[PDB]
Amino acid sequence: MAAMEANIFCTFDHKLSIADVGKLTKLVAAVVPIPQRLHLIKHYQLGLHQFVDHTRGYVRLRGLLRNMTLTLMRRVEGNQILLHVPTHGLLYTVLNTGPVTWEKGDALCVLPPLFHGPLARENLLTLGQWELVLPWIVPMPLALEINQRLLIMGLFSLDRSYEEVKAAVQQLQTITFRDATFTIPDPVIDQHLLIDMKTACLSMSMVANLASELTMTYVRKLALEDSSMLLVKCQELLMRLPARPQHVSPDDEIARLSALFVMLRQLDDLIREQVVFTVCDVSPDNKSATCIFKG
Amino acid sequence: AMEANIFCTFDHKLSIADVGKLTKLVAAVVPIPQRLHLIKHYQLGLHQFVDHTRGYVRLRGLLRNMTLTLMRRVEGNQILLHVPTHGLLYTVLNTGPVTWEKGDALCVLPPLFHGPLARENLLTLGQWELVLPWIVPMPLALEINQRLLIMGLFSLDRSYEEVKAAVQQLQTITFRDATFTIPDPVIDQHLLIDMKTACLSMSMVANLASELTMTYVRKLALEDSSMLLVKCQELLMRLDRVSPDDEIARLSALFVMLRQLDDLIREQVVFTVCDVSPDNKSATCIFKG
Amino acid sequence: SLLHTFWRLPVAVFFEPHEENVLRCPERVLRRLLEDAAV
Repeated sequence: MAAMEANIFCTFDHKLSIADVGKLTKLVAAVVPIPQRLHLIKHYQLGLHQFVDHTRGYVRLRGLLRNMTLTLMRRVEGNQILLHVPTHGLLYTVLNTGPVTWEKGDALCVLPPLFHGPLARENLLTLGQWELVLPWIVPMPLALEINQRLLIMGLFSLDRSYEEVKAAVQQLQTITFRDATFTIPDPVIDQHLLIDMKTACLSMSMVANLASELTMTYVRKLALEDSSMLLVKCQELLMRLPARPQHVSPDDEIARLSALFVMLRQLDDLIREQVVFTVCDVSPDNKSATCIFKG
Repeated sequence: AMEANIFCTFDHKLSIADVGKLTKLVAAVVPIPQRLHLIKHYQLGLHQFVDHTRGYVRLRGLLRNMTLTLMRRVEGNQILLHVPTHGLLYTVLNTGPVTWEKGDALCVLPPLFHGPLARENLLTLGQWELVLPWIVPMPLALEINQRLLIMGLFSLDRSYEEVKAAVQQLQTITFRDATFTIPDPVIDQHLLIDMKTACLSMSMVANLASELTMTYVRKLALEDSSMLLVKCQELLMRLDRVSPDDEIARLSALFVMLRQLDDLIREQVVFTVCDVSPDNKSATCIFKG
Repeated sequence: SLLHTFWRLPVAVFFEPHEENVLRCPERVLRRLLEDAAV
């Protein structure tokens, strides 16, 4: 097999009206995902709508789009779309699709669209029961909050009644990152989320094991004399019970906190996906931004 | 054709001795807040962020997302900074304390000595003072961050003698021809706030993890299909030898107190060495960002 | 009469027949073998 092609020509087979190509001209210099990386792929491989299931497992779609190969759209014309799968380190522009305004310095990520369906009115290229579903480009606070709330929703589904989870979703499904409301779609127990729950369980037990006596008694030696409002918020989430400590040794605590660091790294990959796009400078309408780490 | 550089002006008057001092740093690492194309001379280094009540860990937070660059050429009224790209090789000066070798993983680190310092002979102006982050090998950066977190974890009980022995034997680091010592985070028995937040979040994720996992494996012990959960709670039964709103707030606090520790539990290697020039003051490091 | 094992919490197994099987006669076969060793 020959090399990977950086230039990928797409092709529609059905007829196109003028309104569809006009609606597609706004999608120039934006992200579409493809699994193929061939040269003359058809439009069936273009985008997420070959993957929508009945279950709509968002963690599974997140993993499948993590495994997907990204590209940027370039110079749409009559029934051709040139796709530029980019190399690690160069610099060109992207284009937001989700309703998140962007600032500078904050890295971006790729997420499948939340609340996807006729409830949110996305009129994206409906033809031959094939839509064009683009992944949202969200900054890392939104991605971390989504993955964090999916993990707590996977944790909460044990031994509590259905009424308690339905009373917790009205407190938990709301996200108001940067003056816009975001709802988490359909929390359900699939296989991937319980696999991630197994990894989180092992990591939380091991970081419970690898703590010393000083990390145990730090807040109990700090909350006795200091009165900070952060300590007011952090004191109440523990139990009840000067004071000379028993033993101390730094040449053991070096490797002990090294292992606590490697366990915190092994818990951190359950929420952070990867850095996918870093933003350099935005436009004064925030609808387009030049970006480094292109692909 | 020219190269995609950053011009930098100097608003204060320049003298020939200061330009002669500046031209020693030909290929030196320099940080930049945002990659514009005409910057003032108040944005060359970390002296815009040197503060009294805040200390090292805030500088580590600002440096990890700072857009660093390399100087290229010094001349009248303009300083040409070169923005490095991922996947090219660049000469970089060793302004740090330690010599490098072929293959060391290199990352940025703020200077341990503040504005008050007796050993610096740098670019000095009426108020402006050029500082420069060192590039140490990544084992040294891990050791410095780790030892500083440990001796900042004892910022509360320095009255005892054995903890004074522990800090004063933890005040120093041991590397290759390095009897280099790092100063104390405690200054006159009050702690800078962000170091307190770092060790507080460390102890908070430790105590939350040591408290809630037993209740959760009690709730998890009914779905046991793999051989990991039984030894996972055998550990918890070995260690000793609830309203839903509180544990929901506890779990969200667990993940946010973890999420505020990404600057400490990980950091990315910036440069890596292709070779070391003789007398060990320069190296041609391929960028990796 | 009952033994003393170290790992206090018991383990779920893959049940490999590639490994050794684990004493898999129930209480009916135990009581029957008690009668057969008796008579």
